[PDB]
Amino acid sequence: GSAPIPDLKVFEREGVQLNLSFIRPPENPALLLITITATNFSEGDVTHFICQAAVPKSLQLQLQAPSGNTVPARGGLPITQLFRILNPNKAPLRLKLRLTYDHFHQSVQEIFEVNNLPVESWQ
Amino acid sequence: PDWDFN
Repeated sequence: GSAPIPDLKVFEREGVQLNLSFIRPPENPALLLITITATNFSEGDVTHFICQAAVPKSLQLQLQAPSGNTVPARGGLPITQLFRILNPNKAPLRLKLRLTYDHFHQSVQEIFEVNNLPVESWQ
Repeated sequence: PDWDFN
Protein backbone atom coordinates (compact mmCIF):
# COMPACT_ATOMS: atom_id res chain seq x y z
CA GLY A 1 0.00 0.00 0.00
CA SER A 2 1.15 3.51 -0.88
CA ALA A 3 1.83 6.29 1.64
CA PRO A 4 -1.30 8.23 2.65
CA ILE A 5 -0.60 11.76 1.43
CA PRO A 6 -3.44 14.19 2.29
CA ASP A 7 -5.43 15.92 -0.48
CA LEU A 8 -4.88 19.63 -0.99
CA LYS A 9 -7.71 21.96 -1.91
CA VAL A 10 -6.06 24.62 -4.05
CA PHE A 11 -8.84 26.79 -5.46
CA GLU A 12 -12.35 28.00 -4.70
CA ARG A 13 -14.31 30.65 -6.54
CA GLU A 14 -18.09 31.14 -6.45
CA GLY A 15 -18.72 27.50 -5.67
CA VAL A 16 -16.17 26.03 -8.11
CA GLN A 17 -13.37 24.08 -6.44
CA LEU A 18 -10.13 22.43 -7.52
CA ASN A 19 -8.60 19.73 -5.40
CA LEU A 20 -5.30 17.85 -5.68
CA SER A 21 -4.77 14.21 -4.71
CA PHE A 22 -1.30 12.65 -4.57
CA ILE A 23 -0.05 9.13 -4.97
CA ARG A 24 3.60 8.08 -4.63
CA PRO A 25 3.76 4.47 -5.81
CA PRO A 26 6.32 2.68 -3.63
CA GLU A 27 7.43 0.57 -6.62
CA ASN A 28 8.56 3.70 -8.46
CA PRO A 29 9.92 6.33 -6.07
CA ALA A 30 10.64 8.84 -8.88
CA LEU A 31 6.98 8.97 -9.87
CA LEU A 32 4.27 11.18 -8.44
CA LEU A 33 0.68 10.93 -9.62
CA ILE A 34 -1.44 14.01 -9.11
CA THR A 35 -5.15 13.86 -9.83
CA ILE A 36 -6.89 17.19 -10.08
CA THR A 37 -10.61 17.18 -9.33
CA ALA A 38 -12.87 20.11 -10.26
CA THR A 39 -16.20 20.35 -8.46
CA ASN A 40 -19.07 22.82 -8.68
CA PHE A 41 -21.55 23.51 -5.90
CA SER A 42 -22.89 26.72 -7.43
CA GLU A 43 -26.19 27.27 -9.20
CA GLY A 44 -24.53 27.54 -12.62
CA ASP A 45 -22.67 25.01 -14.79
CA VAL A 46 -18.96 25.23 -15.49
CA THR A 47 -18.15 24.79 -19.18
CA HIS A 48 -15.07 24.74 -21.40
CA PHE A 49 -12.94 23.88 -18.38
CA ILE A 50 -9.24 23.55 -19.14
CA CYS A 51 -6.48 23.10 -16.60
CA GLN A 52 -2.94 23.79 -17.77
CA ALA A 53 0.04 23.03 -15.55
CA ALA A 54 3.74 23.84 -15.34
CA VAL A 55 6.58 22.47 -13.24
CA PRO A 56 10.26 23.46 -12.88
CA LYS A 57 12.50 22.13 -15.69
CA SER A 58 14.25 19.99 -13.08
CA LEU A 59 11.14 17.78 -13.25
CA GLN A 60 9.14 16.14 -16.03
CA LEU A 61 5.38 16.54 -16.39
CA GLN A 62 2.91 14.50 -18.43
CA LEU A 63 -0.78 15.32 -18.75
CA GLN A 64 -3.50 12.81 -19.39
CA ALA A 65 -6.67 14.03 -21.10
CA PRO A 66 -9.31 15.22 -18.61
CA SER A 67 -12.51 13.25 -17.99
CA GLY A 68 -14.45 16.12 -19.53
CA ASN A 69 -14.84 19.89 -19.87
CA THR A 70 -18.13 20.47 -18.03
CA VAL A 71 -18.89 20.49 -14.32
CA PRO A 72 -22.68 20.56 -13.80
CA ALA A 73 -24.14 22.80 -11.10
CA ARG A 74 -25.18 21.67 -7.62
CA GLY A 75 -22.52 19.01 -7.14
CA GLY A 76 -22.61 17.55 -10.61
CA LEU A 77 -20.21 14.96 -12.01
CA PRO A 78 -16.69 16.25 -11.31
CA ILE A 79 -13.91 16.62 -13.84
CA THR A 80 -10.81 14.60 -13.03
CA GLN A 81 -7.44 14.82 -14.79
CA LEU A 82 -4.22 12.93 -14.16
CA PHE A 83 -0.78 14.54 -14.01
CA ARG A 84 2.28 12.31 -14.07
CA ILE A 85 5.39 13.87 -12.58
CA LEU A 86 8.85 12.30 -12.75
CA ASN A 87 11.27 13.63 -10.15
CA PRO A 88 14.27 11.31 -9.74
CA ASN A 89 16.48 14.08 -8.38
CA LYS A 90 14.07 14.81 -5.52
CA ALA A 91 13.89 18.47 -6.51
CA PRO A 92 11.36 20.56 -4.57
CA LEU A 93 8.05 20.26 -6.39
CA ARG A 94 6.52 23.51 -7.56
CA LEU A 95 3.32 23.58 -9.53
CA LYS A 96 1.73 26.49 -11.38
CA LEU A 97 -1.80 26.11 -12.73
CA ARG A 98 -3.82 28.00 -15.31
CA LEU A 99 -7.56 27.44 -15.10
CA THR A 100 -9.85 28.72 -17.80
CA TYR A 101 -13.59 28.13 -18.01
CA ASP A 102 -16.98 29.76 -18.41
CA HIS A 103 -19.31 30.18 -15.45
CA PHE A 104 -22.35 32.45 -15.04
CA HIS A 105 -21.65 33.71 -18.59
CA GLN A 106 -18.28 34.98 -17.39
CA SER A 107 -14.94 33.99 -18.88
CA VAL A 108 -12.78 32.87 -15.99
CA GLN A 109 -8.99 32.96 -16.12
CA GLU A 110 -7.11 32.09 -12.96
CA ILE A 111 -3.39 31.48 -12.69
CA PHE A 112 -1.46 30.70 -9.54
CA GLU A 113 1.39 28.79 -8.03
CA VAL A 114 0.27 26.09 -5.63
CA ASN A 115 1.40 26.70 -2.06
CA ASN A 116 1.64 24.17 0.78
CA LEU A 117 2.50 21.20 -1.43
CA PRO A 118 3.18 18.35 1.00
CA VAL A 119 6.88 17.46 1.18
CA GLU A 120 5.84 13.80 0.81
CA SER A 121 4.94 14.54 -2.80
CA TRP A 122 8.60 14.98 -3.77
CA GLN A 123 11.02 13.90 -1.03
CA PRO B 1 14.39 25.96 -13.25
CA ASP B 2 12.27 27.28 -16.16
CA TRP B 3 8.70 26.04 -16.77
CA ASP B 4 6.14 25.81 -19.60
CA PHE B 5 2.36 25.86 -20.22
CA ASN B 6 1.46 23.46 -23.03
